[PDB]
Amino acid sequence: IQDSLSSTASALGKLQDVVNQNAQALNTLVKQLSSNFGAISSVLNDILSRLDKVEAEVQIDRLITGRLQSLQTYVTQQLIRAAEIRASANLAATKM
Amino acid sequence: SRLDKVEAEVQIDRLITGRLQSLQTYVTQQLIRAAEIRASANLAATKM
Amino acid sequence: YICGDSTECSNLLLQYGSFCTQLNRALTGIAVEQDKNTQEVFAQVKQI
Amino acid sequence: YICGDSTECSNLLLQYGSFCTQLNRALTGIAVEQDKNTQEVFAQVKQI
Amino acid sequence: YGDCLGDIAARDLICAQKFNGLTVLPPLLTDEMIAQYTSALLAGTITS
Amino acid sequence: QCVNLPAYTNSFTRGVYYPDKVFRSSVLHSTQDLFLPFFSNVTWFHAIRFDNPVLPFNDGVYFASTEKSNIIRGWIFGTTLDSKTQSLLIVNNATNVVIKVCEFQFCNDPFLGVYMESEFRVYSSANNCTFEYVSQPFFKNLREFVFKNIDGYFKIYSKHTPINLVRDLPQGFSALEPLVDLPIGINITRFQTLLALHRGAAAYYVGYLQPRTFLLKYNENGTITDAVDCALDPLSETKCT
Amino acid sequence: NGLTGTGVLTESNKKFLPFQQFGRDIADTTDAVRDPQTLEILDITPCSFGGVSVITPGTNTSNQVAVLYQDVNCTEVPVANVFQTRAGCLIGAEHVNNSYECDIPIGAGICASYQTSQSI
Amino acid sequence: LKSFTVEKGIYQTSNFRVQPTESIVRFPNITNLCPFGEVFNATRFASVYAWNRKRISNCVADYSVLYNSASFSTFKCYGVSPTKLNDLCFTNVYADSFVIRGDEVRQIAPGQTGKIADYNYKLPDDFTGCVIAWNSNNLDSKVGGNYNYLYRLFRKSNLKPFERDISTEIYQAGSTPCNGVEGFNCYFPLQSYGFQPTNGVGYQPYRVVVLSFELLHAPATVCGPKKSTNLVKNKCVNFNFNGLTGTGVLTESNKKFLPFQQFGRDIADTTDAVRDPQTLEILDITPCSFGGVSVITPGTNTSNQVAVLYQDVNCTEVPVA
Amino acid sequence: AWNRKRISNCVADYSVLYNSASFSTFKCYGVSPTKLNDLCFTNVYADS
Ligand SMILES: C=CC1=C(C)/C(=C/c2[nH]c(Cc3[nH]c(/C=C4\NC(=O)C(C)=C4C=C)c(C)c3CCC(=O)O)c(CCC(=O)O)c2C)NC1=O
Ligand SMILES: *[C@@H]1O[C@H](CO)[C@@H](O[C@@H]2O[C@H](CO)[C@@H](O)[C@H](O)[C@H]2NC(C)=O)[C@H](O)[C@H]1NC(C)=O
Ligand SMILES: *[C@@H]1O[C@H](CO)[C@@H](O[C@@H]2O[C@H](CO)[C@@H](O)[C@H](O)[C@H]2NC(C)=O)[C@H](O)[C@H]1NC(C)=O
Ligand SMILES: *[C@@H]1O[C@H](CO)[C@@H](O)[C@H](O)[C@H]1NC(C)=O
Ligand SMILES: *[C@@H]1O[C@H](CO)[C@@H](O)[C@H](O)[C@H]1NC(C)=O
Ligand SMILES: *[C@@H]1O[C@H](CO)[C@@H](O)[C@H](O)[C@H]1NC(C)=O
Ligand SMILES: *[C@@H]1O[C@H](CO)[C@@H](O)[C@H](O)[C@H]1NC(C)=O
Ligand SMILES: *[C@@H]1O[C@H](CO)[C@@H](O)[C@H](O)[C@H]1NC(C)=O
Ligand SMILES: *[C@@H]1O[C@H](CO)[C@@H](O)[C@H](O)[C@H]1NC(C)=O
Ligand SMILES: *[C@@H]1O[C@H](CO)[C@@H](O)[C@H](O)[C@H]1NC(C)=O
Ligand SMILES: *[C@@H]1O[C@H](CO)[C@@H](O)[C@H](O)[C@H]1NC(C)=O
Repeated sequence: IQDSLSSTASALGKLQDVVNQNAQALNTLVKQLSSNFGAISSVLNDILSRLDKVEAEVQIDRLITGRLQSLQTYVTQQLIRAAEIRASANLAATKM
Repeated sequence: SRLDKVEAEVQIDRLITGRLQSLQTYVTQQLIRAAEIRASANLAATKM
Repeated sequence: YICGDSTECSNLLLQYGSFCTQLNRALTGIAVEQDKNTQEVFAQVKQI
Repeated sequence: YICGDSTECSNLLLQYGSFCTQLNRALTGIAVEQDKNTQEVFAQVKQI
Repeated sequence: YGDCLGDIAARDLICAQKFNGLTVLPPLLTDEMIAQYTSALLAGTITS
Repeated sequence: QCVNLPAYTNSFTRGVYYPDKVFRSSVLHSTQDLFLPFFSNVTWFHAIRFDNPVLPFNDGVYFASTEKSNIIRGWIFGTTLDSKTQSLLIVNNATNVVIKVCEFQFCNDPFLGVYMESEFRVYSSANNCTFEYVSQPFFKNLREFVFKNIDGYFKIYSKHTPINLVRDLPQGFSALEPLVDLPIGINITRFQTLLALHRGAAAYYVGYLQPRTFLLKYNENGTITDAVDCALDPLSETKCT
Repeated sequence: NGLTGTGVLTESNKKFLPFQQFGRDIADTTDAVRDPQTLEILDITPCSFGGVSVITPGTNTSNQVAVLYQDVNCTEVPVANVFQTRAGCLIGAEHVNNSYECDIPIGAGICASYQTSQSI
Repeated sequence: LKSFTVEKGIYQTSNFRVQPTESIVRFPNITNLCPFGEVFNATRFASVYAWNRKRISNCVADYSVLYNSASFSTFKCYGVSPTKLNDLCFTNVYADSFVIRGDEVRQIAPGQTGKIADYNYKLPDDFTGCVIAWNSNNLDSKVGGNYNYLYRLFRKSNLKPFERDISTEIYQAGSTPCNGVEGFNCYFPLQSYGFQPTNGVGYQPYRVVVLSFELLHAPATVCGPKKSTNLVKNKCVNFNFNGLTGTGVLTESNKKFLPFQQFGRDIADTTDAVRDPQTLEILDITPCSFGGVSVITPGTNTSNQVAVLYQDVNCTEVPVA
Repeated sequence: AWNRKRISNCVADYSVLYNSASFSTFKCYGVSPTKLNDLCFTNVYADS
């Protein structure tokens, strides 16, 4: 074992994936901020500087809905992963 | 075929949002069913 | 995350209710469950 | 599924980001998990 | 796409699903291999 | 006055230009625009073998030129190339660059004579000039140009590099830059090149752009270093996905 | 008659009533149409069909790939060694008579590998 | 928690604020006035089939001087609210001028059709800019009829956006060719406006000017009457850079922009670096809010004392209390 | 007592109206004007 653990790092892959996805999701949630969601621009400052009070609301509401949908999807996936990890932890505790 | 370029976008965006919501609901339900089947398969493997 | 300053966006966010509160509650529950799992797995003996 | 040709719809779909990629990733994960479950349940003996 | 456009008068929903991008993938292990695995398990548990 | 007087090549990953005027670094970006396809079928002409035929202008033209003593001098764009319709002329007459939009009556075989610059047998007459611009007076080279015509505006992108090889198009990455945007607002369907007749030793290549999705990798400093075409082959499709 | 679409047209056994002009599926997509001149009934079918999978080793190793077209024959073409597996048509990989452990799962009892003149 | 009582534990709160408490304005120091006189007071306006185009640069767009002696019967703007026009910078400024019939004034708009929209002058669907039109009955019309203004009646296709055609070939309507002479099913495509002082309001001449500009994506030379302010560094301020409003901390940057570049963007499209319009230097912009806050308290039924935990920060660097 | 008329079996080519007609008010609901050249109308009624 003393050298098998030194042979390769793939033996701990089941752990590594747990980290990877936890980053894989987060870096996704950032880049979805670049989506236009049908608005004239993806930056709130551009809308606030180009449009007046009555015309900016229509675009800002749609941007808010899109970002809220992204957050909801992220939270749901996190909940499912949490359930899976809870099952794995229960199995590990029983084995211990 | 009935609307021009500037008037079709408003309807197409809403259609896209609706279809995307349907796809998201289907994927979430499939994930839940997959978790349940995974638990059942683990039980079957332990029994075997 | 949704607004990033721009007080107009923060004001317009108020009409959407307590979605952010629900998200924060779910995340806090997950965070508590993680520590609970760790303590359950490892803290099983009273004497060091 | 969302568009079905009609290049205007495909172009308008680009502003919505990588939702389709996430859906495909989840479906692929489920598909891999199914085969993993089958192999775990049945492939337990090395000699036929 | 040689029997999906044929005399089927939209009685089968398989073509309805396929024309919208919905696809069903084959499992890795065919039933002829699960049968062999079960036969090996039965032989092992009977003889040894 | 006026007077009367194929080879194929691969596009070695050439045809990439800056899509817009922002600064990005170490970020891979996807763009949907008119680009020259990777490993395309670019046509090759010589002036050493001396031709300058009328070539169609479908949706945008990539024009490369390998030369030593400035054989290429300019281009003529139009739909009929006579006095009946407006036409655009870009010329470099060894002391100034001239861009004009006039109902030129072009000669059948336009050329610029070099003995210095002694002949201007380009057009028989010029009139109705609604736009004119002139600048201030003033194998070893390769010059690449990209011409696009979008909603009346005419966009020209340019790049230049020293190349010493003999015949083919050199293989290597090249990112063109936005040079000129002109509000000509005319109809362009055919174009012809201008050669400097000496009383040549150069070659050039012409290719057509097509709508494509390109994935560009930005360097740590402000430049692009690599590009991927999402329709070249299935591996590129997987890379884009 | 103002309806824009794309697809394959065939003759149909459907019989429209005199006041009917278009036929629709469950998804509201047009399925049959009466010709404005020849008064005949024509079925319209979509063109896109058949998933595509790319099989490759690590790009750090080699650039060779294989293409798997699903739910189609190889004989019917629209496809571009050739192997007809139960999962579809595989192009770019040769078939061997031996059996080994699975390396890259393809399906229906078929797997793929990269082996040495190296090839898939 | 939306309750008046709090149980024992730990709770999360909003992010730390870091108020800027300062406003900074940076604009190019342009001192000249825009061509308002020799454009709006042009004695002769080009005809619709040969509409005139002009380029504007290096001027201050202060329209407040137009109230004294100008009155416009039609004014519209697409892509920007009029009230913001005083606090913006325009990269490319183009002006199109022509004269048309009154009832055709409504034809100059995106997505429109008709005679003028299809055969004479067309606008893109994604057009951004403004359209101005005013009556000129007492200037363009004359007794006996003015016939110096022409338009196109016949064409073989529809014009592309911002397309100009001045060909005067004999239009052919029938199968027989028109050999450069008038005849049956052979016409001259051009016609003349019959402007007269006694004509109806729909038949009176109207002068139309269309302004085209692009915003917040390229370096600009035409800006509003806003006045600049001294630069502040290593501080959180509100800034207005060439019409772009934002808030953050400004520092010097090692980034080197290309001459045609003006703004730098991150993955989330947020502005990261900007070139100063006056000192031509590169400045990095960073957000101010940073650091989560947690409140630790026992049951409110027991005591009112609380503790505050600021995450991912030192105590020595302060912003802590 | 507004007048009503029915129209059928004709080609709606309005390009002949530019020579001697000028309308001070024109509007359309349900269809963009630019598509009017590439459409077919089932029931055509005119009120004057
Ligand atoms: C067609 C007219 C024409 C165009 C549209 C154009 C662009 C152009 N060519 C050059 C350098 C420069 N430019 C040229 C000439 C050329 N490159 C050519 O495509 C041609 C035709 C010549 C003239 C024969 C030479 C011989 C050199 C000397 C080395 C070098 O390429 O940098 C510049 C940088 C000088 C500055 O920043 O003020 C530019 C903007 N140049 C032109 O003459
Ligand atoms: C190259 O092109 C320019 C532009 O036509 C020429 O400049 C003109 O030269 C004539 C005298 O020969 C002057 O009368 C004009 O005023 C010049 N035009 C402008 C706008 O200044 C130039 O002469 C040409 N050079 C050669 C060698 O042909
Ligand atoms: C720009 O020029 C081209 C070349 O003449 C025009 O294309 C022709 O237009 C006429 C009129 O409809 C047709 O009869 C020809 O069949 C077209 N020829 C080709 C090769 O397309 C084109 O119409 C012009 N663009 C515009 C907006 O008028
Ligand atoms: C380019 O076009 C010619 C047409 O005959 C064809 O033979 C050739 O294969 C094409 N590709 C290349 C690289 O020449
Ligand atoms: C164009 O040239 C002709 C002939 O010189 C002349 O009649 C006409 O006024 C000129 N301008 C336009 C816009 O046609
Ligand atoms: C990037 O640009 C700078 C500017 O000179 C240069 O020094 C450097 O070599 C370039 N490449 C890298 C990897 O820094
Ligand atoms: C015209 O339409 C009628 C349908 O009543 C059809 O019978 C006839 O064949 C058509 N003629 C041509 C030339 O298309
Ligand atoms: C290919 O077509 C033949 C002819 O019907 C058929 O026998 C065969 O099943 C098809 N291939 C597959 C994999 O089904
Ligand atoms: C146009 O001319 C009149 C009188 O010369 C003058 O009062 C007016 O200010 C001018 N309009 C503009 C915009 O300068
Ligand atoms: C005005 O702008 C120029 C930039 O060309 C700059 O050099 C100069 O310092 C500025 N002057 C003032 C008073 O801001
Ligand atoms: C506080 O700043 C000092 C100086 O670098 C550093 O040693 C220390 O790590 C910082 N505090 C924490 C908790 O990191």
